[PDB]
Amino acid sequence: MKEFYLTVEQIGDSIFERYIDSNGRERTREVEYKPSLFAHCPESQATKYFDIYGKPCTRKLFANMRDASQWIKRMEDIGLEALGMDDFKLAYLSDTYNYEIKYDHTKIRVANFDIEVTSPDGFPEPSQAKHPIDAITHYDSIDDRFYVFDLLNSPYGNVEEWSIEIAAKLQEQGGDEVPSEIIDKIIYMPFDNEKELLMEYLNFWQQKTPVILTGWNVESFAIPYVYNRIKNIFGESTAKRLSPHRKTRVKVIENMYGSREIITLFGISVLDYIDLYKKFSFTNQPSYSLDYISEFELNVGKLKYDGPISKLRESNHQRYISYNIIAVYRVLQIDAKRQFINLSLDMGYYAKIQIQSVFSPIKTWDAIIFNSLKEQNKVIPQGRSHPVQPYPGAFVKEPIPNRYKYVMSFDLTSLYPSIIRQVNISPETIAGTFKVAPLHDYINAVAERPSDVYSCSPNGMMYYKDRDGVVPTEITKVFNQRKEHKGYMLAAQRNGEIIKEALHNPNLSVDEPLDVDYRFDFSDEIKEKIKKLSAKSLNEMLFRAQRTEVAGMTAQINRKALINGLAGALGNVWFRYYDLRNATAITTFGQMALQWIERKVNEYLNEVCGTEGEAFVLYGDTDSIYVSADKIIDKVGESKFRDTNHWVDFLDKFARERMEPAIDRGFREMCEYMNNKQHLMFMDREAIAGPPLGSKGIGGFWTGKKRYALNVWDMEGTRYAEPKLKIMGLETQKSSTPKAVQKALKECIRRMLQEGEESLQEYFKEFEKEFRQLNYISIASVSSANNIAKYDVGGFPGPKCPFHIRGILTYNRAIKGNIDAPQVVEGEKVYVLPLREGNPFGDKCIAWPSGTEITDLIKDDVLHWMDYTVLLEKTFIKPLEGFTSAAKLDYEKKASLFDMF
DNA sequence: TCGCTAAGCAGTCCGCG
DNA sequence: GCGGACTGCTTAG
Ligand SMILES: Nc1ccn([C@H]2C[C@H](O)[C@@H](COP(=O)(O)OP(=O)(O)OP(=O)(O)O)O2)c(=O)n1
Ligand SMILES: [Ca+2]
Ligand SMILES: [Ca+2]
Ligand SMILES: [Ca+2]
Ligand SMILES: [Ca+2]
Ligand SMILES: [Ca+2]
Repeated sequence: MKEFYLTVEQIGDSIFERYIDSNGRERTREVEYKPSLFAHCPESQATKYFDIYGKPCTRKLFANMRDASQWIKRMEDIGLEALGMDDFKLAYLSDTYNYEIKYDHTKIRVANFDIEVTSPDGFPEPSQAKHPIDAITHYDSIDDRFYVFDLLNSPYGNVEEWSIEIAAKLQEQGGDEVPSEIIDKIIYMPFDNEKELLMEYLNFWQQKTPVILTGWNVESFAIPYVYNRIKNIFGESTAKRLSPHRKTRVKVIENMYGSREIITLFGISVLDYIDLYKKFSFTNQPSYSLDYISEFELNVGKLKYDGPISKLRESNHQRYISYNIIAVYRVLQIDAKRQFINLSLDMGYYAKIQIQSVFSPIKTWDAIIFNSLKEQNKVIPQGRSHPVQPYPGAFVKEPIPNRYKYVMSFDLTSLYPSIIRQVNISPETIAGTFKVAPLHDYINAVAERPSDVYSCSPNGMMYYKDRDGVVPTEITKVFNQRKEHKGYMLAAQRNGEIIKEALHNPNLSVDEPLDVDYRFDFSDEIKEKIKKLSAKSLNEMLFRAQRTEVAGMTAQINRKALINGLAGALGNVWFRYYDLRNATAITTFGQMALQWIERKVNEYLNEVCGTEGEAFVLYGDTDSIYVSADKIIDKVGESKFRDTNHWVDFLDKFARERMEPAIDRGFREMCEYMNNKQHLMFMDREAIAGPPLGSKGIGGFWTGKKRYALNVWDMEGTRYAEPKLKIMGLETQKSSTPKAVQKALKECIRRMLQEGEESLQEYFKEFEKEFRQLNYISIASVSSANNIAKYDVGGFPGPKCPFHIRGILTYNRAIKGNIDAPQVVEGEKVYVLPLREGNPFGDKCIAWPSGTEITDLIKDDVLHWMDYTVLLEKTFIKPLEGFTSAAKLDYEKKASLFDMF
């Protein structure tokens, strides 16, 4: 096989590399790598190395990496550019793996672990590690085994061995319901004392040294706790055995308002799953506890136990160990679904970076661009310091707040990467500048043509047309990979809809789900067989279709995230190719594009309708426009349509056959106007929306910018079995909105869009009447909690104290003198509830850690004093008032003359 | 929360005769 | 009460 790296590190003048050799074996080596860097040189000096601007360079080969680093410093001292890859491990990877890396995940040791620490006096601080580690579960991907290290004797209690038999049993049999499919994969090791547990764990670690190390909060908790605990008991040299090169470093992670410490383990790639999830999932969650995320992702119930976690080991050690094992498995289950590890490996190996660098788009693109340029013997420029300066972004049209009955949306494909490729935007393709007219003059095609030679953006920039820049070349490669995965995602989605349709008529028979590839549209044969299947087989197929869609989503959305990240990195001062001229060339071109095409669509539709100056485009944001289709529908007349699907087909055909060709013509003219290198403004129909035929539904509404709701029948070619609400920006979409309130507001919107005013009034009356019965957690607001200390003046709110922070201060007073009570953690999320006048907490609200029940110490009082009235007005009534006012609708029936009978 | 801009709403403080 | 200046937070893209 082709060899591939696992990890790479620089330690002084040595590169330490763990890799898979040509026989599939894991190896380690120390290489005394001599790096090269570059200086500009005279024309007369014949060279094969040129900087990105075509200026000649001489290569300087250093005796060692420290010499190269010293040279960089001296060049700064002199005031001359030191060119080349200054991150020597990336240069090493480039030299050692000079080909597209083909990797084999089955040879990469992926370790998933979780530790337990019993702590009487509150949260066990990983920098102190003052409490024994009493359980470790460590899953190894190569062995496919869960290794359980169980401490039976502790100063906090001696316990009996954990029983796998009881663990397997149902909760209803007194068991722990450890999933049967992992029961045979558990390797249980009880220990008489902590020292032998930890020593054996290190020997195990040495035999089975993780390459990728993950779990939940492993970087912020488990890793530093294990390191520091071993350090405290045995000394530093023993703790450093967690590194295959015996090198570790305390790394201080700084933010706006403080800092924290993590432990860097040289020769290991830590990908904490909580951070992979935050980066790659595109969710914003009210809580990031593993129980909360597992419930959300997997629909598995919360792990239930009695008493506080600090007494679980002594009261129920059996459950304590079982829950440690389940915790590790939950993460593997999330990954089986989301496939973020697979994604990280794909991106890391593509860029030729340390796998953990996937968290940094700057580092990822730096390595991609470096490798690409190196292929042509070109030399990368030195990074420079730049002051942070704001720059303009996208255009967002101000909508007229209203109901909108029939709506068709159109969307530019991968806008910013397409702009980059179209205009040819790159550090080395800058050709010069032209005199800019106001943007509106370009939008209306009245400004002078920028250039007859170069490719232009309306910010005043001109670019070469003879050859692609490195940024367009490399962005195109990832754009093209994404396209394939988006295709699989959309096919799986369409396939899902076929199964949902068939589920209306399940057959009374015993059968199996079909063995099919959900990444490809079902053939007619598969479709025939589906129509004959039972509900059991159909639901199983639906689950699989949906899992395939998720896999496609992960692969495609994060590839999109990376290429959009390149556009954004051009405006980050730490990027090697930072240039506000280029960053702004992209965004300003985007503003023109959207407003240019708005004008073109209005002009086209006014022509077909035989009108003048009517606004068909009701809204736009960045890369999309929303077109009112009422007049198109009315031109044939609603009576002419057999059903909803009939007018959806008609609008689908109108968009594809009439509007898209008109949009294309409009954008080709714009390309010529800007003299761009290649026309790549591809704007396709996105959504078709409206009320069910013959209903009183309003179809859609806008309240303002980035705030709207549509009843959608077709999205990007997916024809839904049932209409889907597309709600953007409204309170139903915000993690801050109470769970039950999101749900109620969503149903109010559904009724508005699908059924009309009377249906809405019916539901509102019932909700208002019954909501006081809702569970307190379901009606609590959520907020991130920053700067708690800043606003804390002797336990009371300081000037300008935010509402959620006030609530935390209230909580803190109420739990004062309890080392046991859960503490609110700076920077994390809290639930927030309002309190009625004259309550014993002495303030108008209380807040406690999100994803948890409030402590029993005060729960009864909180429930008794909760202000339901304030809760309802603020979270439900006020947003609903916004929705209905915009839609020109009433949520309460107004009095009429009919009331007199 | 270690790892692009536009823009919405909640809440504080205080003016507005 | 509402709105503007301001902080804080969370969206859409
Ligand atoms: N983090 C982000 C997100 C978006 N955008 C900009 C660039 C995008 O091109 C544009 C629209 O983003 P979308 O994700 O809505 O869709 P794209 O057009 O990028 O991709 P698709 O091909 O899915 O339409 O907004 C950005 O600069 N940075
Ligand atoms: Ca735990
Ligand atoms: Ca788009
Ligand atoms: Ca599209
Ligand atoms: Ca059937
Ligand atoms: Ca869009």
